[PDB]
Amino acid sequence: MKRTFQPSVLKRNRSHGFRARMATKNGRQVLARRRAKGRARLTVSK
Amino acid sequence: MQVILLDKVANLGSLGDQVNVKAGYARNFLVPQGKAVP
Amino acid sequence: SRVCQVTGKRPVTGNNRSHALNATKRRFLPNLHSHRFWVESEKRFVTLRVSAKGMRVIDKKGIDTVLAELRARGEKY
RNA sequence: ACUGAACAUAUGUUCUAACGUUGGCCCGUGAUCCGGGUUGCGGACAGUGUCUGGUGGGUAGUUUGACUGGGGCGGUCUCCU
RNA sequence: CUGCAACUGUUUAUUAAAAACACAGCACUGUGCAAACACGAAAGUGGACGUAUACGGUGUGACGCCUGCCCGGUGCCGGAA
RNA sequence: UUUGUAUAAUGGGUCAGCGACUUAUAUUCUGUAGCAAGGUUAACCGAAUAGGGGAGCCGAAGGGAAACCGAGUCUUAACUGGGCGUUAAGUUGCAGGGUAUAGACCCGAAACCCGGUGAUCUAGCCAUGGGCAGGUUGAAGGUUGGGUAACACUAACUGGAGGACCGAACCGACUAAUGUUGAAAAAUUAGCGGAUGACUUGUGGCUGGGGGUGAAAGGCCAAUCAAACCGGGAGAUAGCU
RNA sequence: ACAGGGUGACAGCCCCGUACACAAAAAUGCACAUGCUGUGAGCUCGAUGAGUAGGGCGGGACACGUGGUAUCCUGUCUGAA
RNA sequence: UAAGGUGAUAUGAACCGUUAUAACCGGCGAUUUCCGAAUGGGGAAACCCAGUGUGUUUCGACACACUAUCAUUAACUGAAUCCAUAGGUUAAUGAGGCGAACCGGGGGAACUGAAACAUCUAAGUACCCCGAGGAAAAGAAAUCAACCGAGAUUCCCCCA
Ligand SMILES: [K+]
Ligand SMILES: [K+]
Ligand SMILES: [K+]
Ligand SMILES: [K+]
Ligand SMILES: [K+]
Ligand SMILES: [K+]
Ligand SMILES: [K+]
Ligand SMILES: [K+]
Ligand SMILES: [K+]
Ligand SMILES: [K+]
Ligand SMILES: [K+]
Ligand SMILES: [K+]
Ligand SMILES: [K+]
Ligand SMILES: [K+]
Ligand SMILES: [K+]
Ligand SMILES: [K+]
Ligand SMILES: [K+]
Ligand SMILES: [K+]
Ligand SMILES: [K+]
Ligand SMILES: [K+]
Ligand SMILES: [K+]
Ligand SMILES: [K+]
Ligand SMILES: [K+]
Ligand SMILES: [K+]
Ligand SMILES: [K+]
Ligand SMILES: [K+]
Ligand SMILES: [K+]
Ligand SMILES: [K+]
Ligand SMILES: [Mg+2]
Ligand SMILES: [Mg+2]
Ligand SMILES: [Mg+2]
Ligand SMILES: [Mg+2]
Ligand SMILES: [Mg+2]
Ligand SMILES: [Mg+2]
Ligand SMILES: [Mg+2]
Ligand SMILES: [Mg+2]
Ligand SMILES: [Mg+2]
Ligand SMILES: [Mg+2]
Ligand SMILES: [Mg+2]
Ligand SMILES: [Mg+2]
Ligand SMILES: [Mg+2]
Ligand SMILES: [Mg+2]
Ligand SMILES: [Mg+2]
Ligand SMILES: [Mg+2]
Ligand SMILES: [Mg+2]
Ligand SMILES: [Mg+2]
Ligand SMILES: [Mg+2]
Ligand SMILES: [Mg+2]
Ligand SMILES: [Mg+2]
Ligand SMILES: [Mg+2]
Ligand SMILES: [Mg+2]
Ligand SMILES: [Mg+2]
Ligand SMILES: [Mg+2]
Ligand SMILES: [Mg+2]
Ligand SMILES: [Mg+2]
Ligand SMILES: [Mg+2]
Ligand SMILES: [Mg+2]
Ligand SMILES: [Mg+2]
Ligand SMILES: [Mg+2]
Ligand SMILES: [Mg+2]
Ligand SMILES: [Mg+2]
Ligand SMILES: [Mg+2]
Ligand SMILES: [Mg+2]
Ligand SMILES: [Mg+2]
Repeated sequence: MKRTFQPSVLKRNRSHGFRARMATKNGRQVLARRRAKGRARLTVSK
Repeated sequence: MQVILLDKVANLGSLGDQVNVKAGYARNFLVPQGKAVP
Repeated sequence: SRVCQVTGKRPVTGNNRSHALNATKRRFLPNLHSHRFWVESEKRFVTLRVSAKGMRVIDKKGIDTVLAELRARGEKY
């Protein structure tokens, strides 16, 4: 059966990547929260 | 609005006369035309 | 924005109040109009977005005096 | 309120100068935006603000009793003998 | 032999595929264009680079024969002394 | 937990560890200690757990709505009256019981609101690419002959229409059995429907939560939908267990 | 100097410290002293904040829910001395 | 400051040093790839693609430096349109991003309490947004008081 996760790296980067996050103030707030928490990986960006 | 006429205006008065006109008359016609001043 | 360039009047919030005193939030907007003002000194029309109140101020103080205040505050026209 | 002028007898007609233009042409300009200009057409109307009557399950917050030989329906709910 | 739906389609991913939805066709109604209408405090955008033989809403549901009476109620339309 | 449980009512497989009446401030009462018609200081000052600081607070007088009067006072025109008072114990710590405000003994909703994250599943749409073995049927149109005043009409051939037919791929999902701690959180096997279309599919794009999208089932929006998910208001509230 | 830590057990005198007394080439904070540049104090004579105060309408903030309701703020319409 | 040492894992390898350029510690410097406000353009962060000017060249090529936007100011230029203005170009200066709390301002819930609930409460709280500083804000009476007087603001204890 077709499951929900159907990977596309292009779509992943466009939806959730670093530049997508930086594009909006709410995205920048995501990065600030993740830096504050001290995540090793800020985004899906490879 | 009190204005000083700089020209003969009909049903109003002659040069150098103080007269009370509606603000729109002054603002939009008399003053910009140069027929009166405040 | 709905802001008077002469007076700085802008939307303020308040309540509607029913007979039963139910409060619902509302805004009060300024009575704004775009108006072409004859600037005798500069031999031209200037357009300002002004409240009716601002127009009474301009009548009283004169456009030249008002335009000076705009230039001081750094508001273009 | 922004919103003015004549004229006739609050009402109408006319006017242009506010205001509108999702008409045309010119310029910024390599631009179906925007602004300015010129001109036409509307024109104190339209439209917007504040106030105000109406309408308003379109939307929202809520309410919609208790007793009871289960609950509902019916009856009852205070006072007097 | 017979009910239902004209028909091909669509639907409750994971208990319902149907007589439900849609449908061509029909009718009523709104809409003169900056259209009605819709998204949007707005600017705008869709409707449409369309213009009443068009567009939106509503109901009915191929086709055949047809579609009676009631305007009191509720709505809508019109009148205004 | 109950009127009542060996109950066939509840809970516990067992062990170990953890797991529920607290804290702050105010207030009242009891005990106890100090001082006593008085008791005590707060902030602050002070290196000072000292000392200063008496601003205040409580008490030693009540009555009356109040002015006001005062061991009385109020009521009344006035009391033989009647109500409330009058006979010195209070106050500040410390410990405790209760109350108040706070999550207030602990655990537990369904929900409500705010800000974000999601259309890699799915719904619709947009752009750009791809797919549909094989076999049938034989619309319009045309040609020729017949036929007509000319049409009309008519036979054969040609032609190749269609949400046309049969049927694989592909897309679906009607029946049955199996499976149901599965091979699988929706499948397998045998049959079944559509299969040139209102078809199907790849890649990318757009629509966002009272919002989308919906040939409409309240369907679908990441195995979640009569209001998604994540975080927050937040220890919501729980007259219930 | 009995702060504390370490050392083959729980060390004043084994070690590192501790009390106490000293220390800066360089950069730098702070407090005073003093060059320089800018600065106008003081005195005299004036001036004395208008679409403002106040008001009507609608709201809001003041402990104060518009109430008999002062005062404050102002979206709207006005408007002094 | 020193007889040891080159950070640890970590063992050894090659070494450095012992009276002062071993090492270690402190002051001041130098170097400081790429991404990131990211600023030469673009972009699926850590990559792709340039322009201009200086040089250098073994003619294969190479190095270095500039090149964002916006605001302000100045200069020059410059439409419709005669002046002008809009616009354009260059230069100088500044800004942007990040940050736990505290602070000022713009917006602003609901659960909840009221033993239901609508006024009211929760609460101008949570939250969103803008701005700022080492603190912020407030502040020098068109203030109170009560016929006596006080003398800006802020904070604490009372009043209660
Ligand atoms: K015009
Ligand atoms: K009008
Ligand atoms: K309604
Ligand atoms: K009974
Ligand atoms: K019974
Ligand atoms: K049948
Ligand atoms: K039928
Ligand atoms: K079916
Ligand atoms: K259906
Ligand atoms: K009727
Ligand atoms: K009727
Ligand atoms: K029981
Ligand atoms: K049971
Ligand atoms: K107590
Ligand atoms: K006591
Ligand atoms: K008595
Ligand atoms: K005592
Ligand atoms: K308690
Ligand atoms: K796709
Ligand atoms: K929702
Ligand atoms: K999910
Ligand atoms: K021992
Ligand atoms: K020791
Ligand atoms: K006023
Ligand atoms: K960069
Ligand atoms: K509420
Ligand atoms: K309650
Ligand atoms: K309720
Ligand atoms: Mg409702
Ligand atoms: Mg509620
Ligand atoms: Mg009952
Ligand atoms: Mg039958
Ligand atoms: Mg059917
Ligand atoms: Mg079918
Ligand atoms: Mg199903
Ligand atoms: Mg089925
Ligand atoms: Mg039907
Ligand atoms: Mg029982
Ligand atoms: Mg027994
Ligand atoms: Mg048993
Ligand atoms: Mg049992
Ligand atoms: Mg039970
Ligand atoms: Mg059990
Ligand atoms: Mg007394
Ligand atoms: Mg077919
Ligand atoms: Mg399906
Ligand atoms: Mg099968
Ligand atoms: Mg078939
Ligand atoms: Mg249903
Ligand atoms: Mg799902
Ligand atoms: Mg809901
Ligand atoms: Mg709360
Ligand atoms: Mg809870
Ligand atoms: Mg031992
Ligand atoms: Mg006043
Ligand atoms: Mg006022
Ligand atoms: Mg007043
Ligand atoms: Mg008022
Ligand atoms: Mg860039
Ligand atoms: Mg760059
Ligand atoms: Mg490029
Ligand atoms: Mg309640
Ligand atoms: Mg700073
Ligand atoms: Mg300050």
